[PDB]
Amino acid sequence: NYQPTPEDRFTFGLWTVGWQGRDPFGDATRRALDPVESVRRLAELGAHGVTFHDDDLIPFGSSDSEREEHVKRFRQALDDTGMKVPMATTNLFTHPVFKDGGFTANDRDVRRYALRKTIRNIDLAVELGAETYVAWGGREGAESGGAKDVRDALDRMKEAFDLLGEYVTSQGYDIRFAIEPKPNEPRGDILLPTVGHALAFIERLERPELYGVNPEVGHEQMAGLNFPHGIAQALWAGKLFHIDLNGQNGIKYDQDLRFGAGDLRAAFWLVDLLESAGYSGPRHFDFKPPRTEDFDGVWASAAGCMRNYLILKERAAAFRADPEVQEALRASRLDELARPTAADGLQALLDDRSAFEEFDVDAAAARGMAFERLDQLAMDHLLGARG
Amino acid sequence: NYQPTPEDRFTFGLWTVGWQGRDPFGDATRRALDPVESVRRLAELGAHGVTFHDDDLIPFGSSDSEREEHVKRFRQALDDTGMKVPMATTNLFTHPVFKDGGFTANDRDVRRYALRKTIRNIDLAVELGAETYVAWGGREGAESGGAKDVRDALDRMKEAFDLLGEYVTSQGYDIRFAIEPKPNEPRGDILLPTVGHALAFIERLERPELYGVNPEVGHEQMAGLNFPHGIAQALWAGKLFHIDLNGQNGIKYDQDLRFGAGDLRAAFWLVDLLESAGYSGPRHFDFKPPRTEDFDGVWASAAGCMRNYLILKERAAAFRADPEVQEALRASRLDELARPTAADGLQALLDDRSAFEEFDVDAAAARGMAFERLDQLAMDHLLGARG
Amino acid sequence: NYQPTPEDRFTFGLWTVGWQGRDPFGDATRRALDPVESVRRLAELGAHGVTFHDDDLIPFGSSDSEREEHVKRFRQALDDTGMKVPMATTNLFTHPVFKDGGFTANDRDVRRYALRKTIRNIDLAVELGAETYVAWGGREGAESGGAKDVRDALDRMKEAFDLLGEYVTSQGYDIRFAIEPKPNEPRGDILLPTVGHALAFIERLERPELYGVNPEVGHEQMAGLNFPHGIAQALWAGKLFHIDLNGQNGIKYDQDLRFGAGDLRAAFWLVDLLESAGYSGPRHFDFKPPRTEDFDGVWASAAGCMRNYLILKERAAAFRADPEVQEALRASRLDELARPTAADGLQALLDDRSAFEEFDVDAAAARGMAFERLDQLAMDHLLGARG
Amino acid sequence: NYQPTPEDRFTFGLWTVGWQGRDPFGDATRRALDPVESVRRLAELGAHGVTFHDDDLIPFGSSDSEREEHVKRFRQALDDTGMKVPMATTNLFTHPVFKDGGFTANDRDVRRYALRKTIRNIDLAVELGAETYVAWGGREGAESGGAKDVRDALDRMKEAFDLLGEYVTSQGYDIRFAIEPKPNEPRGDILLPTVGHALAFIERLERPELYGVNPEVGHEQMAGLNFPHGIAQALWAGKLFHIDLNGQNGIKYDQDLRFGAGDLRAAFWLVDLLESAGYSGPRHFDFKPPRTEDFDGVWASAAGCMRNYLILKERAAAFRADPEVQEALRASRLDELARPTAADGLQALLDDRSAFEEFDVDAAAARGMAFERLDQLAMDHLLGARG
Ligand SMILES: [Mg+2]
Ligand SMILES: [Mg+2]
Ligand SMILES: [Mg+2]
Ligand SMILES: [Mg+2]
Ligand SMILES: [Mn+2]
Ligand SMILES: [Mn+2]
Ligand SMILES: [Mn+2]
Ligand SMILES: [Mn+2]
Repeated sequence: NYQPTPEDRFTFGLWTVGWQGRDPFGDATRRALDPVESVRRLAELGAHGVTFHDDDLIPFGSSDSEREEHVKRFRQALDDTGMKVPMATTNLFTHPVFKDGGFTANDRDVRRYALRKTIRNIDLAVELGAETYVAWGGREGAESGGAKDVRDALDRMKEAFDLLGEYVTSQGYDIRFAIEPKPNEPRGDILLPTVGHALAFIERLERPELYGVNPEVGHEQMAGLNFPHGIAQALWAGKLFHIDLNGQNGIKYDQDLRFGAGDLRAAFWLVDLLESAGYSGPRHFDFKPPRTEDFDGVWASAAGCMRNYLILKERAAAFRADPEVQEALRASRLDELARPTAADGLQALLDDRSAFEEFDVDAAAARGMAFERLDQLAMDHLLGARG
Repeated sequence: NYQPTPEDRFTFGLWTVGWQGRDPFGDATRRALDPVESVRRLAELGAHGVTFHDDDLIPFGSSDSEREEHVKRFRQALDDTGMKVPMATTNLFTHPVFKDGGFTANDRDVRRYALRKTIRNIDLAVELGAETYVAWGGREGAESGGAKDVRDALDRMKEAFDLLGEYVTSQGYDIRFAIEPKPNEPRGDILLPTVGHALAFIERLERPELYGVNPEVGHEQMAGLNFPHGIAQALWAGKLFHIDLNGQNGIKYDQDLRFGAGDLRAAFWLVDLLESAGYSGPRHFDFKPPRTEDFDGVWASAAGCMRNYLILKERAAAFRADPEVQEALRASRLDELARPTAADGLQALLDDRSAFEEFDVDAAAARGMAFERLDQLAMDHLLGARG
Repeated sequence: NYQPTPEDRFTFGLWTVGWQGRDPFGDATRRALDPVESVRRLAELGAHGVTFHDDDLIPFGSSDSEREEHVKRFRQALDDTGMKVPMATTNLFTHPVFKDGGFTANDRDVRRYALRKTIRNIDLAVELGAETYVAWGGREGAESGGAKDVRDALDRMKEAFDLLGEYVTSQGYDIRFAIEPKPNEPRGDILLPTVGHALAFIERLERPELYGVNPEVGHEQMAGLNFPHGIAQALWAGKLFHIDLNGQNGIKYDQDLRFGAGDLRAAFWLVDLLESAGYSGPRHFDFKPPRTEDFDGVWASAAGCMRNYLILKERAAAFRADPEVQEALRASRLDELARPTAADGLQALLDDRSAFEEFDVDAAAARGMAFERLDQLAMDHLLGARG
Repeated sequence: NYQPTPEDRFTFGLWTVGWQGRDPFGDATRRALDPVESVRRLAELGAHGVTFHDDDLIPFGSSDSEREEHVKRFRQALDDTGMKVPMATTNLFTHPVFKDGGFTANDRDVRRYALRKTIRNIDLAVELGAETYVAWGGREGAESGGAKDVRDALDRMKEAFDLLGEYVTSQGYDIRFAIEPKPNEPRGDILLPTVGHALAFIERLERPELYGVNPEVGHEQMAGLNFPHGIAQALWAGKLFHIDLNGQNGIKYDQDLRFGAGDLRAAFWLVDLLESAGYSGPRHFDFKPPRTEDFDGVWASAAGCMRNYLILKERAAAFRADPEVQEALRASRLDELARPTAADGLQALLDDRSAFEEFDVDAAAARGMAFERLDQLAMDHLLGARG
């Protein structure tokens, strides 16, 4: 009873199911997929849409005439299936010209080329109906301390994004930008390494309302961070424009496992948050079917992403609806956390002797928080052991 | 030739050299230090000032009459030595009443008490001449996913800091706030876990100009992050109000080793940045002399903090002054990174055929970055092997 | 369901439910428990038995007559409840004399005292019926590289365990030793940091048959290692004498969460392994009820340890019993992994042209492993989504 | 100074300086190197010798006659330069047939092929003068818990190494095996993930004397472990047959930076240990010149490997030779750590009242270890600040 449909807003990158399995120590294990084949197979699995890098759809170096042909066959598969393109991005990391970055390469001419490559694909994305344009600065960074003056690099990064915002404003495009953070890999350290750093950077752009974040489960977990907490901060700031769902087993290389794999309880709390907060954007899977798998395994992995989301959504809803959980939340004073600390104001607080001079600190210290009972109720619901 | 003097602006917390050595598995190994003794011994070592938590100087629960006596002896040691108090902070983490937080405790009455405790110590800090008031939210967080609604918690955190800003504004105090991030410990996950998250949070406060960050070497390194990069972002934002220097060996418990220990090359690049950028604030050591040490070892550890900074400052200056390094920086195009990408503007960039239509991507891709020669010159300077 | 009974062999350390909640940054939040109370409360929850450090039972420094009194009360509570004592250990880490270690302290007189303290408690352990004596060398290690010659320290460690083995054999005691590894905390690096290092060390003892490992879920995960894989290697070597179950969220301080929390899927695969291998020793919980909790929360946390084991045991049994899973294990060739590679022998392999000269490597390379289907079946079973 | 010469025993893999720069997210940035060119360039830099995978030298799939041709050219370059081949290994990880492992692939026919591929290259290695044959099981492992029965996989791993040992003994080859551990990447978890796990596994082989370890700096650091401590345990066991030197910044993807980069103080203590223990095997660099570099940068990186070893060797020798350091080692009682704990024997220890009944634990507890003074002396020596 966990069948996905387009209403679930599940999306997949062309580069995900299309990943050929080349890793840093190994050759490809699967043939390349025709973008049109991926569109059709994903439609049959119940996906709502696809996403792409420019270079996933149009082979690097194509003439404008070849470019038009690739875009035409792709659009003809979209129209035939009803599939949507909610997000696009630029590949500024594969070609050797980007070995030191795109927007923050030390060479000025490479930075200008990176901007021209990006702008060209923004035109295409808006044409196909994308609402979000993602930037993953995978090559913006350094292996060594002297190679990059980070204040100058952030000036250049701000310059690039300001120019992109000027471009979409002057064209009158309805599209927003989302920065995808990652702490490391393929560079030793990547600029804007977490959701927090990206959120802070946006506030210094000329038009901050145009920019948000596209956090990825695995990337925050590569810094050991709590992904639901980071998503909560992004929602609190009004900046969760898109999200990348997958799996990661802790601090190591970027695994991009299927969603649900990796940290299972973190996935449960993530789904609880997105659904409770009314997140209405795409549920996008930036994952890689392991290279052990043939093409049947590729489609099983993709179907598993969607299935695990739906199972967790049902368990999260049951948790929140259970009156015993409702009572546990009161016992742990989750409702008091929603109450203003001092809506009576500063003067009243300073005059309030029960807040300090007469506060029974030891009685307050003796109150248990009852967090373990609440968390075991959450366990039981996740495991389907309520009964 | 590495003797510290007050001009080096080295400061120490009372809780650092005063750490008695109680750890999660062990009893104290050293007697408590009288604050007056620490002031005098640190003055003799060449320190510029001390910092304190309220509860380091005034034992928790003291009457206002006892409070005045503790403050009076302390001020009499400050006046006798010329020692400064550039920073103070509140202890909102030791007493059991704070077991679920201060500003974001689920219980509303604890949040009101935490604010009253903080405001009382702001008065004292301004009286003693502190320029910066630090907040380390060590207990703001959770071990389990249901225990804390993080959007509500951030509402409460914003409320607390807004009220503190209203208080200092209405009193006309010349003091600024600095948030000290930490990703975890003693809570399973701490709110505002990195420099980035804290920078982003500040931008949503009512008076953001009043607030900056107090990053700590070890804390960013507990998330595997590059501390010089994070400091560079804070400087770029204009938000580096204070800094905590110490040592950490990677991702594990918060070690608070003496500065220079832990990640030595990261310390070299940190000093290079602070000195090149003209950071003029305190060089504050938030460290703990290991509990293996007696009191001689405590003062050797503190002296070592200051010594390692001065050695690294000399090596960093020699690196930047070396004409061979100056040439290597040009060879790696660090100067081009300082140049605007497109100060000719968007229209000109779009019309510039050399930036895309006629860009020789393969010639540009063949250019080496010469980063390894530069980094070995940096190695040689750090090791004093230039000759 | 999921009610624990004594046959389930669940055990708890006195120091687990007895943890008063003091951590590196905070005071105790709970009063101390009488060991007699812990025995009776744990019996009521359905535990099989209790374990202890010498210092958990007999306050450090007690006279021989005060000692006998505390032992008397404890034994009475055991006799009244039928509760077992399957394991005991020595506290060689809390008292300041052990600040540089016990068995490997640089000071020779401390090492001799450590051995005498341990031997005294071995006698007590055998009296109470313990079959395993655990050693956690929590202070054996260093913060700095010069402080410890690790070759000499391993000589001292081997000497200590060799002397202990000579003592138990000369007494005719039925008791085996188990080393509990941990990578760090409270020392910067701890000797024998993982299951593997401990297994290697045992092979150099004079009587290796007397020694095995006591691995702990959270400790191996503090090095980012796969705990089921490590337990498999210990079982393969015949050295899994005992196990410590708890939860841990990745690489950070030692959290000691209740079992099932932390990494839930790793908990599932661990229980699958222990049950399918027929491990018949204690299921011991080395955990700390979070300091947010009162005593009701302490007992809810302990009961949750046992509940989560029983739920996971049911799910793993259902996984293995599922004919569809048995078919997927065959599709992924798990049964071929148990076939010897070359039971026909070295000469036959060298002459077998189908193993090289005529091996179709491209046809072999194209076979999918079908691991993703198998893993989604395991996911469905864990979540109770089969049926 | 710091000019390397052949007596320094520096060696390099063909695959190190030959790395073309392809990573999981990018194409090659450098052309392929002729192995004959690498031999001659490395000889000019002062290297002692080269190492190789079979597939580095002979393109995979080559006929027997094409094979002999490539070997011929290589041997000519060795004869012309005097360059040694102290070590060789098998590539069991690049070709897609090895996607589930070589020795522990689930498919039995792949395991047999893996053994034949290895045996063919052992013959070549012995011809060229290799004394050590290295095995890095980079594909032995799993991404998911059900995909591999680790007990059966360890049986298959033991079978393979037992067959290899039978082959070399039946041929009368003078060659020993060394296992290279790695915790993860490219598999989610790799079997025998650390030095300790590998040492334990060797003790269960039929001919343990034939097998040792080839530890790599970066791999142990990828588990957050102390690499000098691990090397000390391997030396203590008589199993350090070979070593891989490089640099790594903490827990993340396998960086393979040049030696000295990464964790500089750990590099210092490593060199101190190897030189003071008299390790006389190859100083092998398993590193990757960053893909930002052209071929000038490739040779600068390789030369930097050797330079940094020689600088650190000089500093550690000066540290150990310093009378003031010798006095500090005595103050910290390093000499007492080498004294047997109880050479008077078990009976004497039990009767010695000064070891327990009359031991002044409080006086012992008050002794400082003086570790911070000793470590600052080591810091001064590393930085060249003594004198
Ligand atoms: Mg992504
Ligand atoms: Mg601090
Ligand atoms: Mg334990
Ligand atoms: Mg290697
Ligand atoms: Mn990823
Ligand atoms: Mn700290
Ligand atoms: Mn633990
Ligand atoms: Mn490596």
